[PDB]
Order: sequence, then C-alpha cells, then structure tokens
Amino acid sequence: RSRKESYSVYVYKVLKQVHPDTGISSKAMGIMNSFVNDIFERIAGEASRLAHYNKRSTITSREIQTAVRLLLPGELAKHAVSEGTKAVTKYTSAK
Amino acid sequence: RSRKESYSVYVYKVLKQVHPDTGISSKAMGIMNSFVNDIFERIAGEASRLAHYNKRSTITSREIQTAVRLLLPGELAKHAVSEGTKAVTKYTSA
Amino acid sequence: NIQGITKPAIRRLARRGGVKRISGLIYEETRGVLKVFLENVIRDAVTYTEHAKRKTVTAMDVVYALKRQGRTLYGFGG
Amino acid sequence: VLRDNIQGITKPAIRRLARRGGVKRISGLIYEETRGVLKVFLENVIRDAVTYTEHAKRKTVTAMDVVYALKRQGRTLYGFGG
Amino acid sequence: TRSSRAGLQFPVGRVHRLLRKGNYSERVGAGAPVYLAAVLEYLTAEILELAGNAARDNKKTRIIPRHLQLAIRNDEELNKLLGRVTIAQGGVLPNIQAVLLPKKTESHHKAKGK
Amino acid sequence: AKTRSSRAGLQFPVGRVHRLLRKGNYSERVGAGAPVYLAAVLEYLTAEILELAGNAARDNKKTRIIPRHLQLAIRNDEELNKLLGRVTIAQGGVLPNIQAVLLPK
Amino acid sequence: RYRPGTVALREIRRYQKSTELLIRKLPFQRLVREIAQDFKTDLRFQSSAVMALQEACEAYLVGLFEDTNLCAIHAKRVTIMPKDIQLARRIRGERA
Amino acid sequence: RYRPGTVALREIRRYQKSTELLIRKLPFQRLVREIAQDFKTDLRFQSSAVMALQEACEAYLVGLFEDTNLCAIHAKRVTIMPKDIQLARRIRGER
DNA sequence: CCCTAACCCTAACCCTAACCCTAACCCTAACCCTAACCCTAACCCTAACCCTAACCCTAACCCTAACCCTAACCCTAACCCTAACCCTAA
DNA sequence: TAGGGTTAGGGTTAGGGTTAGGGTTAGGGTTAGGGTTAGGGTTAGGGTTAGGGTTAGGGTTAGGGTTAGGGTTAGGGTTAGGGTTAGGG
Repeated sequence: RSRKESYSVYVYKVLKQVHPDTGISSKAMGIMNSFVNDIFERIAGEASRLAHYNKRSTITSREIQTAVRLLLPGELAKHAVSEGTKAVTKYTSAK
Repeated sequence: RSRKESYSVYVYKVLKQVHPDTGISSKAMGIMNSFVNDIFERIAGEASRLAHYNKRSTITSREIQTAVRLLLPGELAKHAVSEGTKAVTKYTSA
Repeated sequence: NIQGITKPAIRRLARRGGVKRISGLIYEETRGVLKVFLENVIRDAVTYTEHAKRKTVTAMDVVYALKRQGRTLYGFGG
Repeated sequence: VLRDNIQGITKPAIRRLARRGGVKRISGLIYEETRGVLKVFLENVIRDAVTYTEHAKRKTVTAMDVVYALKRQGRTLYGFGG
Repeated sequence: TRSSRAGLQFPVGRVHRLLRKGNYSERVGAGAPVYLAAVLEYLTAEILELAGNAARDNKKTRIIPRHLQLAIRNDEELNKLLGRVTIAQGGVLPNIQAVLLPKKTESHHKAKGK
Repeated sequence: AKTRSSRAGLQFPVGRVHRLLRKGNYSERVGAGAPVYLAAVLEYLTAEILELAGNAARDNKKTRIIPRHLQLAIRNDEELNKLLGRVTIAQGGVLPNIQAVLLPK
Repeated sequence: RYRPGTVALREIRRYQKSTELLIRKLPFQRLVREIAQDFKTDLRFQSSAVMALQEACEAYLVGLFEDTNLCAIHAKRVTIMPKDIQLARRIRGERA
Repeated sequence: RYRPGTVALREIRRYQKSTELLIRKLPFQRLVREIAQDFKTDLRFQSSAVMALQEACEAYLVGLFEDTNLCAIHAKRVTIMPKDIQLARRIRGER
C-alpha cells in the first residue's frame, strides 16, 4: 500500500467555508486536483525560468508574484496579488 | 568585460568538414546558435520530465534517446539514433 | 475495424456539434482524420510505455502523451 | 504627449504587406481591422515586456526580455538577439 | 502550523517539499510557497463559488462536471485562463447560430402552384 | 587521447553540454553518455542544415549562407517544416507559391 | 408528419443537453488494438486508457464539427463539404 | 497602358523576391512609445527591441494575410472582407 | 509597342583566412546511490454462446432545396497629373 | 537639409449582388434482420516489494593548452550605365 497526495480535504474545507450547504463528487475532486497540479507545475516552471533568466539561485515571493501577474489576465491577477500580499504581511507580523 | 558561449567555432568546423568551399555570416551563425540552444533546452526539458515521471534521479542515454525519438519525426529520428549509438559504441570501445 | 464507425454515430456527433446538414464524403474524411489521430496517439503511448519498461498502456502514460501533444484532459486518471 | 500615432501605418504600407502576403485585392475596412489587430498585439507584447523589465529591476526594455516575452507568448524569433 | 499564522487553509509545507523535490531551483524561499498557497486558495474559492452558482441555477445541491464546464465556458476570464482544456463528461454550450434557424415561411409552405 | 572529440569521433563539445545540464538544474545526476548522444544528435542536425543551406546557395548561384537560403531550405523540406513549424526567421522571406485561382486567366 | 428542416433542432438540443457517450466500446477497442498491433504486437489496454482516448477523440471531433459548421455558415451554406474540412484542417494548422 | 488584374502579379513577385522592410521606423517607434507610456512612463528602447517587435508584427501580418487570402479563395472571392478577418481570428483561436 | 529577363566595365560592401589569452573543458582516485533480475501470489482481460427485442436494409413516391442562362446596372480600380510629408549623413 | 517616397483629383470599366426555373441527393417514417451489451466461469502471464553484494557519478586538488577580444588589408558581392530579348494589349 502506497500513499498518494489527493488534494481533497483542503478543497472540501474551502467549499464548506464558502458554502456549507453544498458538496462535491469524486470526479469534480479529481478535476480540481488536476487543475491545481497543472497550476502549480506552471508556476514552478515560470519561477525556474525567471530564476535562470535573472542569473539567480534563490527564489523569493517576487518571482511567484510576477509569474502570477504574467499567467493571470488582469482583475484576477490584481486580486491574487492583493490577497498574497495580505497573507505575506499577516505571516510576517505574526511569527 | 564578460564571456559568452557563442557556438561559432564548432559550427564553422562542421561547415568546413562538409563543405570547405562555402562560408557563413554573423546572422546565420546567430540563427544556428539560437536553434541549437532551443533544441538543447527542449531536450533538457524532455529528459527532466521523463526523469520525474519514471521516479528516477539519474539520467542515462536512454532518456535522451527517447526524447529524440519523440521530438524528431521518423527518418531523422532513426538516423540520429543510429549515429548516437555508433558514437556511444566508439566512445565505449576506446 | 476502420469501418466500425457507423453512419448514425457520425450523424449524432455532427448533430451534437451543431451541424444541420451532412454531405457524403464527410464520413470518410472524418474516419481518415480519426484514424490518423489515433495512430499518432497510439505511437506516442507505445513510445512512452517502451520508455517506462512496460507493455500495457496505462492512463498515466495516456495523460502524459495528451499533455505532450498539447491537449490536456481532466477527470480521467490523475 | 504623443498622439495620432495609430494612423502612422499608411495605406501603401498595408498594400505592400498584402502584396507580399499574396493578396491580390483589398477592400476598405481591412486596413482599419489590421490596424486594430496590430495595436492589440503591440499592446499585449508591450505589457509583457514591461512586466519582464519590472521583474528584472530595470526600465529600458532590452532584446533578451523581448525574446523571452516572444517565447512565452508562443512565437519564437531567431536572429535578433541570442 | 502555518495555517493558523497566515490565515489560510492550503498547506504550505507540502508545496515547499514539492518545489524542493521537483528540482526547479537551488534555493526555494519561505514566503514564495505562502504566496502560491494564497493564489491557489483564491483560485479554488472563485472556482467553487462559480460551481455553486451554476448548481443553484441548475436546481442542484452538488457539484457535477457539467456545472464546472458551464461555469468555465460562461466566464470570459476562466475561458482565457483555461483555453485548450478538455473536461471529461463536461458538455458543450447550446448556442445556436442566427442562420441555423427554421426562419420564416416563404410561400406559405414553399409551393408556387397553389 | 586528451579530449572527447578525438575519442568519440565528433566535433561538438561534450563538456560544455554537461556543464550546461549541471547548471540548468534539470536533474540530480546527469550522465556521461547522454551528453555524447546529445552532441551527436546536434552534430547530425547541424550537418543536415548546413548541407541544405549549401544546396540552396548553389542553386541560387551564391557561395555564402544568407538567411534567405536558410528560410528557403527550411520551407522546402517537409521534415524541417514539421520540426520548425512556428519559427519566425528575421530577414528570411516567404515562398512565391501563387494559387491556381490568382492568375490572369 | 412534420416538415423537413424543422425537427433537427429538437434532436440537436436533445443531444446537447445530454452528456452521454455516442461511440460504442467493443468496435472502438478493436480498432485501437488493430492500430496498436501495427507498431508492436502483444499489447494490452486497461480499458480506462481506451475510454480516455475515446473521450479525447470525441472532443476533437466535436471541435472539428463546430469549426466546419462555423466555416460553412460564413460561406453561406448550411451543408458541409470535403473542401470545408480541408480548409478547417489547413487553417487550424494540423497538417497541410 | 495595361489591363487591370494583370500587373498585380508582377508587383507580388517583386515584393516576394525581396526581403526588405516595408514599415517605416520613426512612426513605428513613436507608436510603440505611445503605447508603452500608457502603462509606465519614463521608458526607453534600445532600437533593436523595436526592430524585433516590428519584424514579429510583420511576420504576424503576413501570416494573417495569407490565411485571409486562402479563406477568400476557398469562399470563391478574390477580394477580402472584414468578415473574412473575423473568421480567421475566430478559427485561429486568437480571441 | 512596353516592359523583361540576360551578359560585361567598375565601386563600395560585408565575411574570411591566421592570430591570441582567459574562463572553460577532460583525467585521474575513491564510493554509495539508486539502475534492472529473479523468488512470488491473485485480480483483471478474453473467447464461444442462449436471449429477445430497437432499429438498420431494402422497396415505391413526389416535391422543394438546388443551379444555368437572361437582362438590367451601379461599384472599383488600368492611366496621370498635382501636391505634401518620408528619407536619407552629419 | 534635401530629396524622394506619400497624397490627391479624374474616370470609365469590370466584378460582387439582386432577379427566374429545373432535377437530383440529400430529409422522414416503416419493418425484417445481426451485432452490441452486460453476466458470469478460472488462469497465465504481468506488475509491486524487500534483502544482499556491486560499479559509475559526485565530494578537493594543481596543471597545463585553447577559446575569447584586437590589427589590417584583402578578396566575395552591391551597386552604377547600356545593349540585347523577350511577356503582352
């Protein structure tokens, strides 16, 4: 018996946070997991490309922020950037 | 100053090997360098993807051979595979 | 096995795609296009299975070949 | 302030472009449609180059950032740059 | 845990371990995975909101692939972000063209001999 | 003897490709025969491209390689057109293949 | 008793509102195995791969039919022709 | 004195046999700078980037004109129409 | 007639035949990390066969979605002269 | 600053847009006739995992030989005049 990732508990928690009166199926969970994996792979590839182009070895939040600004269009990009900056400030202010 | 790669001397040597009566320009050299860099980047990406899919850490000649067989169509793929196997056998025997 | 795709199947596919009128050679052209696409996909899957040191084509190799060709597929596999 | 730059693409320029592309007859609104399409493409490319230059902590857009943006958009370009 | 400090629900250590194992860079930061987790959380929240809206409009209390396909094809931003994405058992939009219509009656029942 | 070019029978550098693969962070361990295979493939591709360019230059009554000859050799070969599909070459050119309808009749 | 060119919209809406499969299973599996036997013999399929390939082929055929119908509508013709699918395959970039 | 629809092939062959540039330089640079000034001001261009962008736009326009001419030929019409460029932009996938 | 592709004088025009020195490229000496092999058990893929019931194959029909001359007409680019706004180094 | 690639008024003629009717390859409903869909028997390879003895890639360390940045003029190709040869209204 091996062990798989299966991003399901966090998705269910987010769904119950935004709408506790609705649920999800196994096919929808697999679709959401594949979408999250594809987004993570694209973000990792963009960050690696930016690090190789900038002649740097480390990865900071600026690289992922620029990758999100480049992948996402406009309104979604600005919203994700604002939410990420808020989360970063909340994590920095509270150790 | 700095130092750049500039794949030019090897391309000129290959050109003189296949046709010593012709030459090359700077724009053609830059185009050939960009093409070689793009091919190398695609091969490296395919090898990394194959290594991540096969759950392995090392990279052997089989991964690059499969990447060439997948990227190249048919006749060019078979020719490149044969030339690579010949070069590998020549490097192993000597 | 090439003639397995019956005429009502292509008719239902065209009705689902929004086609209100079909000619005659459209069935044969779609059959040839599907055969070529299946040949390419099967060749890619065979190459992937040979690289993976296996014989039976699984769903993971199919997803990998679909991502390499440029058309991702969600739901099936992982 | 810069203005009247959208009408810089003259009619003979689009005529020569269509003659080079194999077009033997041009209508009327084709020039305006091609101008709008080129403007949209230039806007997208310039936005991508500006994002790349802002990520690189620079201001003047170089040829390397242009090549990177062209490769990200999906259309590689050889010869110019490296 | 980082979920009680950053105010999120997606795991950060999992993304950090995946980035360290994927061999994407030599050094992976600590705020970058938090930013990626926040972006993924916002995207998942938006997708779940769209799916819930589609399910409520379709008189359903569950999330089916049809609702996800409808919410993806309806939003212009989601269609541009996920262009060449094929969803199994999803569906298509029944947007009939203006020409593909029964049109008006010509000569009653198209008969000139009456 | 001292270099890999005299042992493998090639001219492209192998240590350069190995160093580029080690610095690109593509994998944890990069082999030694894999860079030789990549160098051989690149050498064969460069030889084929140079042969096509020389043939185009000889057909165009020229003794040099210009981007026009490279574009012509790329667009003429069906395999090179499939390998390099969406590739734009600066100062290359297009093919003057007039359609059957676009004629004075 | 109905008139032609009127009941087709009902069937179109019925096929569009449903998300079921139209292509069969045994003939598709037989064709896939016959195609795979040309390259390397002694090949097996875990059913799920054949279903994924069938779904991908269905999506590709749906997209091709949509593009052909749009091109025919633009060309002032409700019906389709082999030249329409040729123009579709030429403009889309997939071969020729 | 010649007839219409006959001397166009000579100009087409003359423009196809040449690999020179048709778009100017100063108006293109002015338009590029005016577009770049909308996002962030105080921007400079090292000429080579503008030439690369002009070459890319020329290649894109050539491809679009080729696709439009092919679609018009298939539609039994030597001339082009805005509906032809709309069909081209719709089938090609770009918006 | 009106251009149109084909041979000999030169004047700029752009690559080629050796050079040189600086980061970059291969061998040797010791070592553990992860590559394919057989010992191995049971769960999934496959072939001939009853069923009986929805639909695929042929058979007469007549009518409207298709196409080839008529005859009235208004839309687009063959010159060419005028004028103004792109194209060239400092 | 200077000069040649843009800009515009004249005009008549050739190509998209509307008309009118026929006949054939496409719809639409009906009934006699295989092939697809599950339903249900064991098995002959096929893929996964743990333990033990091996051999090629990743850890400093000096030393050399060749690839990157100048000097100059020389040798393939652009441009400058016509004279002869041929595509067409």
